[PDB]
Amino acid sequence: QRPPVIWIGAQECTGCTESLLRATHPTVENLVLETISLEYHEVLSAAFGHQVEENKHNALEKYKGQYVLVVDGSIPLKDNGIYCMVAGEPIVDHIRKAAEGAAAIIAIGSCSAWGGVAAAGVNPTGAVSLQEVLPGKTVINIPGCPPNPHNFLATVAHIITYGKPPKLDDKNRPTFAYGRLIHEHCERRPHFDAGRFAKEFGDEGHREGWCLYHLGCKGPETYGNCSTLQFCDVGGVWPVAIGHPCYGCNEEGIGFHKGIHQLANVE
Amino acid sequence: QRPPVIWIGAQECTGCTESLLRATHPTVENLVLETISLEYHEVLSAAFGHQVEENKHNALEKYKGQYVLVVDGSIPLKDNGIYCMVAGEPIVDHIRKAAEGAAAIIAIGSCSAWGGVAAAGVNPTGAVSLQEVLPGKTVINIPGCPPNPHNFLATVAHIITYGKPPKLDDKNRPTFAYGRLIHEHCERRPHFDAGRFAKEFGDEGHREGWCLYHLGCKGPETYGNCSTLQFCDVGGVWPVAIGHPCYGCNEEGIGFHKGIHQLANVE
Amino acid sequence: SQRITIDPVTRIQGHLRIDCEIENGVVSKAWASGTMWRGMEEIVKNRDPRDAWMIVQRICGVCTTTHALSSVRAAESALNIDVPVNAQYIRNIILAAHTTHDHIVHFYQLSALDWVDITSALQADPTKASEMLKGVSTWHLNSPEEFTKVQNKIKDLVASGQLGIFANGYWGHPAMKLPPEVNLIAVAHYLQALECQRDANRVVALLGGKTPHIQNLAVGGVANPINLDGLGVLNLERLMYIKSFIDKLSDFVEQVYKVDTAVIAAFYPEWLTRGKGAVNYLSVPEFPTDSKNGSFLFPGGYIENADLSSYRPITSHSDEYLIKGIQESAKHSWYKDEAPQAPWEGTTIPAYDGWSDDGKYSWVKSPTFYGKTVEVGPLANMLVKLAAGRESTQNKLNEIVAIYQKLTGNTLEVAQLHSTLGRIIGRTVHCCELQDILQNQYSALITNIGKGDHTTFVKPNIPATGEFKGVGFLEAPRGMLSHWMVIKDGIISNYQAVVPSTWNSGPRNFNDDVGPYEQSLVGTPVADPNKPLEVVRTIHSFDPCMACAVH
Amino acid sequence: SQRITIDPVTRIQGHLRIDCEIENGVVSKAWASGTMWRGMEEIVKNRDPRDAWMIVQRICGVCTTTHALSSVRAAESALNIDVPVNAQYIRNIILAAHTTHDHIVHFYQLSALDWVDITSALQADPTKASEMLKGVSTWHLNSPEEFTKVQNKIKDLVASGQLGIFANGYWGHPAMKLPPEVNLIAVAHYLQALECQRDANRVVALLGGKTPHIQNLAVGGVANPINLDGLGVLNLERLMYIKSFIDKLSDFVEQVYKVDTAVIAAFYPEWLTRGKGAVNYLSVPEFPTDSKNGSFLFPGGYIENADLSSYRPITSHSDEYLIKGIQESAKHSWYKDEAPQAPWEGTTIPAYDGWSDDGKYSWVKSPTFYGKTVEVGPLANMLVKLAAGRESTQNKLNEIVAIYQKLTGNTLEVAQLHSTLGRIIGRTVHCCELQDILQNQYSALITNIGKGDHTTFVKPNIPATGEFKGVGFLEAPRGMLSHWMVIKDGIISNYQAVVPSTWNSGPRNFNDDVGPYEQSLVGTPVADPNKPLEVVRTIHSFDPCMACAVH
Ligand code: SF4
Ligand code: SF4
Ligand code: SF4
Ligand code: SF4
Ligand code: FCO
Ligand code: FCO
Ligand code: F3S
Ligand code: F3S
Ligand SMILES: [Mg+2]
Ligand SMILES: [Mg+2]
Ligand code: NI
Ligand code: NI
Repeated sequence: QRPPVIWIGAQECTGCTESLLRATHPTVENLVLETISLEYHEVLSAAFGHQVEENKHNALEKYKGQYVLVVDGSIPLKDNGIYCMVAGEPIVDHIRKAAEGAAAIIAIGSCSAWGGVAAAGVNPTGAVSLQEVLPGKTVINIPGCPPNPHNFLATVAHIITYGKPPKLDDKNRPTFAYGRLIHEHCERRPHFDAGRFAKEFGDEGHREGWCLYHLGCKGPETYGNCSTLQFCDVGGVWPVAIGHPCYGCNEEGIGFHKGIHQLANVE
Repeated sequence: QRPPVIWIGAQECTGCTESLLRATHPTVENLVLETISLEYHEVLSAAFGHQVEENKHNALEKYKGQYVLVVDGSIPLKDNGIYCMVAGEPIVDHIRKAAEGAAAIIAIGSCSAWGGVAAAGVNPTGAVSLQEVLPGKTVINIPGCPPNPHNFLATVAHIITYGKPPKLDDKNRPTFAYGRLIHEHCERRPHFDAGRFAKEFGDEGHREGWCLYHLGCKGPETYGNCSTLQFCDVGGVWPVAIGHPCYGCNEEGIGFHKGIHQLANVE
Repeated sequence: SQRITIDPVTRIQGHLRIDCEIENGVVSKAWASGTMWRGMEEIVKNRDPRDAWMIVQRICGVCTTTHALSSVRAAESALNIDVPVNAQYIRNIILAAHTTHDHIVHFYQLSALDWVDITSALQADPTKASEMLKGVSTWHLNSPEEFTKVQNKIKDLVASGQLGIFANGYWGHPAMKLPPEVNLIAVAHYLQALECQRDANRVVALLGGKTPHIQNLAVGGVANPINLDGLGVLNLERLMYIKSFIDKLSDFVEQVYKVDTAVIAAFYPEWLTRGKGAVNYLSVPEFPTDSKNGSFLFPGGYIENADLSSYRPITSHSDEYLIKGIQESAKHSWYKDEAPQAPWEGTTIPAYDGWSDDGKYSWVKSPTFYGKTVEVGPLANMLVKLAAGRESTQNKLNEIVAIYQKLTGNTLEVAQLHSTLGRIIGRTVHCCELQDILQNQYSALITNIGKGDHTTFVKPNIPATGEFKGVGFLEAPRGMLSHWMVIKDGIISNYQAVVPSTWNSGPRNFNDDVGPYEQSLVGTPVADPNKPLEVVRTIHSFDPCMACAVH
Repeated sequence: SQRITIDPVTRIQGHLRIDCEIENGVVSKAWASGTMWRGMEEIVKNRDPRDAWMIVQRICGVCTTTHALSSVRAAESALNIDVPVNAQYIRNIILAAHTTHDHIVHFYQLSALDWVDITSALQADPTKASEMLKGVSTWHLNSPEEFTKVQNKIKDLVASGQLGIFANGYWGHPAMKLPPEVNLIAVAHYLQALECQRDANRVVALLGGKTPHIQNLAVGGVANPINLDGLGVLNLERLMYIKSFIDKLSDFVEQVYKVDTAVIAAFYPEWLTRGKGAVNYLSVPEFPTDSKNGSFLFPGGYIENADLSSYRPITSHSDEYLIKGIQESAKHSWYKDEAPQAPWEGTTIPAYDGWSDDGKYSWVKSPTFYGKTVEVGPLANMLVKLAAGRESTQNKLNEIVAIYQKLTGNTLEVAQLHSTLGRIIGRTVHCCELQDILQNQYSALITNIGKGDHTTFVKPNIPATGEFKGVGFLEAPRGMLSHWMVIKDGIISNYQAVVPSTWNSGPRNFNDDVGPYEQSLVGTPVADPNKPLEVVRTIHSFDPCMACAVH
């Protein structure tokens, strides 16, 4: 028997699910056939409509106190929950019901972890985080837009293998992935240190791999593993390595608030 | 028709050839079937003995002025070259004969680039670099013990695709791979800057991924791309990332000369 | 009649509800409803035009890349910027590789389980299955040994009693027509598809910085630093690496996906005779290759009343005929302003009042082109290419037809493409032609860099007063996308996205005309109204993306 | 009667010359000669004991890892250091994965072209070739389609007139006995082997920090920082990544390599009755799993005169009977001191004087065990395991035998393992058993970390006076390896490596007794003295490594 997972998307763009399709350890096919039992996920489920809602209800019962609940996307509270309705009910109701019997609860992505893009600006829908919707519960936050999928998969594997969550910081983020500022572990720090800065894309220093601070790099105010774990497991791939500043997508008040070219505060 | 290559090993350990078996772009099978015609290489050749030396002589004549010559290992000159004898003649003679007709000549590895480990300590065999053996030729040096194989393959590719070598530094090393000190592009530089140092393997700072300077890291005095291109194309794999200091294997006077724990000079 | 609701529709992106009235087992009327809104258009307002693309890319993570690219194109349009040709090559490689991933996932992960019965696959003979493909495909992973391994994974899953994503599927439904052996083949291909789409996104990652959600664009070009001799930048080694993944895609696409598309049509030929959504089709040209945002590798156009011979070519993303024709209505959507609006004058003022059959019932707007309903996406893009006499497209369709004819003895006529299966075929044709796009553009890049052009970015200036407008078109995996930006006093004063699933899924319009999803469902037979598989077959053929449709 | 030289011997590591006297068409006497020397033992002298491993790892890049590990074990022995158990798990995984890559490359890239004729593959029928493997393998890449693509790659290579490393090979030689179909199957497996070996080295890289030439060792344990909750260190994500590669090795090893080994025997059974190199065999136990450098997963021992029943087990790397038996002579080697030397008192003083049949003819020393010549390597290690009654080894050998039974109607007895083919078979058995080693040690590591043990390193102290002697044993891919370190006043005062290819390749010894290579060749039929394929067949079976043999 494999450990059960219930995945509910709220105001999600599906990028957080799609991250799993890039994963290699495990691949999504090994995740769903070998690592877990994915009891509800609307993107991949054979069943639809009444049949899929029946699957969820049956799972919530059969695996009460045993399943990991995962949520992507923000949860909209304005106007009594009507900005996300599934099977004729606000999503906040579906999430609260599923949370009741969960062994562990994960906010995958910046939207569920802290509101993310969907809660930015004027916040049209009163979008909030998963933790805000579940005040009595400990929500494990896995931010990024989307995070590297293994930030999530190794969090789940820690629960499965060692029987408890990984160590968390004071935002309930796993320290193995979010324990350090990107700028406090970035390969371009020597250039920062020497005042060696790209000033525009395509300029001489940009074409030598210099620091992107003066292009708006948010590495100095963003916690994450983008410079070490990076993305896609091919080697050498993250935004800064490709030539673009970090935008701060992991980090509340940075990504989606500050302009790309707005300078970060350096500690 | 594919461009011809003649590979001759002198005082080699085969690690420079073996790097090719880790390559992915191109893989070794695509290298030999699609990118080049490997006219001579003793590790993979079906032919042996008389038949393989005939392959070589024919190829040197047939592809005169067109082939790339590659050498791994140092070339031993002591006692008239008898420390490496192939088909009853000193390797230095095979190498000089092949160099006469070469379109380009590449020293792959620290041994052929500058003598490397084989020339270290008392230098029992009078081992020297490929360039020392061919004073009137421009030898392209791809150091490392062994280098990431793409430091070699993208050099060969630049020659095939655009008709000339890549841009080289004053040691004839390609700037895309060797153009910067590892320490001037090392993701642990923030820890160096803050005085956050591992003192011994397994200690608390080591287990937080701090800088390895006080363990003897030679990144401050070693040119290379180990911190960016890294190794094996899996993402995150180079010696420092795994927890061990750089030894300076790329760099003459560092690797195989200085102790692992001996501290580097910082610029 | 009987009234049914399908909520949630699964194996799509996002939140969709479909209602149907059924008369004597046949759908008589349908409603499409997007049930989630974020207000992304309002979120991006009042910011620097340069910032929009990072924020609006988050409209959708399935069609990641697409809103990023359309947004920069919109800013560039407003500002009158000509994008460097190297930046075009790079954008083009990213969009073509992304779309390859997207289409493969849609056929296998999202759609195959409408047509494939996994429990039937357990009764298959793996040797027989393999023999069925002799002379039909040259794919290297169709052996009885592969198929036996796959069958055992299925058997093991069923025996665990934990079916998960496979639980309560439509196994043994009367609309499932494939024999056991073909069901098994399809499952094997579903798993193999996952490897191919991963390779496609390795292409995307190496130029974008990651995927989902690329991070290498700019208003004015790209952030990739081209320097063949540079450490830590886009050098020849990195380019070789990208090429190594480009080369891994074609065999699966041509020998598996293309073949399975023809085979599905062979076993389900009735689905060539239903699911017609519209009589007008639009696509935009794509993959610009000059220094002036033009010279597209794929052509665009407008087809009216299914007449390919009189279609109107569109060869420029600045085409005034295209631009002036587009409007959206909210008469039956949950927004306040109902009259058709040109998107530079659009509003998105929410006005939720619950479901009403005859009133407002969706967060999707209703787009029209010169007042007509129009279907967009791969059926439209294929039909336009056929209308243009694009030989590459005609030859690729003919390859599918050839397999279909070998199996059935029948050919396919263009009339049969205006259908659920025609839509699926257009998608497959697209994915196949996109492999040549990738080769062409990789070669173009290498060649251009070799001439000494390493330029990638033109720094913009943004006037601090004045009001100006731009639009960025893109032919996305689901069809024509357009982002419409108005800049006033240096900041975004209006932003409107008109997205391909908006065209296709939008509700009844200002003249109460029915959109493509709703029209396509009229006539659908429904054997079991509790399990309306036939409805989901048709809807899935449009590849719904409701985060896109609604934003 | 005539004298031939094979120089260079190719498809080995390093520089080897083989001379043979042929009389009546059969080899009557042979000489093996290592023709390159570096003096690695002298290069490492006078250094800190802690530094040796990084230097002597460069003895060989084919058997990378092995000399690094033997060197740390030697220092640890001298210093009386017990290695942390986590460091043993990590060392073990590296060694096992490395060896997997090593053996696969040996069977395919190094040895297959002695037995396989690529010209003949062009005449094969791919469907017949696939049909031959039904019920014989469950490998998923033996389809006719796979074989056709491979055949086309050969076709195109031959078509280009640039055969490169396949040129002037032994095509049509009378000793080539495979049918066209089997030649084609072998070439396809040759190519597939390259993917599998790549995956094995991804395991090595993730723990070693790169390969070739790992960099994670230390005298006192390893440099991997274990912290499941740590950013940038060996955490649970990195461990999952390692496991994903370990999992990819088994199918190829079990369904292709293991099977091909049984098949080559079936077609070449005469090679079970030739190529006996010795009557004595030695292996050391390997893969320690306790806190005190013991509790080995694989057993070791000494077999005298081929008698398994009365063999002597070796269970400890500190076994004085093993230590005291080992000596090397340079009577017929190009060194000055000729009498047999215990390695702690060994010298390596070069004394080159050219080739003499009765004098010095090799840079390889001549090792003995209590004055006897001994074969080391996979044949030794399998025979010792059979002697020990190791069920896993029995069972794996039996699987190979059963395939051979099925194909020929004959069985294979232990007597037939003392041969060229038995040597090949022991190598394959080892590779197969190593996959269980990998699973066992990964699981042990995960379990131990879970108990709260993250220790990986104990910092050594080295007394500044005193003389201390240490020996590091390791069962390498080619056999028992030993590094011998003497420390005096804090620095290395003597360093001697006795390497497995030294045992096998070494020239006539102090008593002019013949080593295994030279012995194995007596009796070899040679159909064509100018193209002595049969000689190279036997010599390749030992997997020569001459940078190892000579250092
Ligand atoms: S965190 Fe980002 S990728 Fe995930 S749902 Fe939100 S917008 Fe999408
Ligand atoms: S500002 Fe950005 S690019 Fe520069 S050192 Fe900091 S994180 Fe790296
Ligand atoms: S450079 Fe290093 S890997 Fe290459 S031959 Fe020399 S010792 Fe071996
Ligand atoms: S001393 Fe080494 S680990 Fe520390 S920053 Fe420099 S190169 Fe990196
Ligand atoms: N493709 C796609 Fe998404 C939708 N509809 C966009 O644009
Ligand atoms: N295996 C190996 Fe190399 C040899 N001989 C060593 O040790
Ligand atoms: S924008 Fe996001 S993905 Fe990493 S590099 Fe910065 S936190
Ligand atoms: S030892 Fe060598 S491989 Fe790179 S990290 Fe240092 S130059
Ligand atoms: Mg809109
Ligand atoms: Mg020795
Ligand atoms: Ni979308
Ligand atoms: Ni070796």
